[PDB]
Formats: sequence, structure tokens, C-alpha cells
Amino acid sequence: FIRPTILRDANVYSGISSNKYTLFRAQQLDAVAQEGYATSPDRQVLPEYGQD
Amino acid sequence: AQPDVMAELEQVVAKLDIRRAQVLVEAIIVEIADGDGLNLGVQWANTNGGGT
Repeated sequence: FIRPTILRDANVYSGISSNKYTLFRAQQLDAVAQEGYATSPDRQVLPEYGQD
Repeated sequence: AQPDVMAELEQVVAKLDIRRAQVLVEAIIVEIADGDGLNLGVQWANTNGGGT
């Protein structure tokens, strides 16, 4: 399956990138809350959008 | 060239010698990997009856 998605201007291309940036960030923070439970390992997380 | 072309080349040069702007490009490559193997298996061997 192929699902194209067209970005006409920049503002649509932040929101599209921000939802993948956050869904990736939110996935790392989920993996921390299991590694935190297990203790003695580290998954290190991507900051918040636009903060470096 | 002729003084007419000298003045024309002088505008071309001035436009063409514009301070070219610089770009700081940060890429961010994030990958996350894991997975779970499971091998559980039970073997019963009996001299009289048979083995598996």
C-alpha cells in the first residue's frame, strides 16, 4: 500500500513532521517508563520540538 | 570592453558578488530496535513406550 500526502506550503509540513517528531518522542518516553520499571538500562530521548 | 559594457559588467559583477548566505544544517537520525524470541519445548523419552 502507498499513501501519498501533499504539502502545499511550509505550515502543513511542520504539523506533518511535528506529529512524526512527537509520535517518535512519545515512543521514546514510553520506552523510558518500561526501562525505568526494569532498572539498570538506558533509552535516551529526543527533546521537544524546536528546543534542540 | 566599451565603457557602455564596462558599466553593464559593473552591475552584473555587483549583483553576482553578493555575500552568499550560510546555512547551518542539523540532521537528526533516531533509530530504535528490539524484539523477543521465545523457545520453549518439552521432550518425553520412555524406554518401554517411545520418545519424542
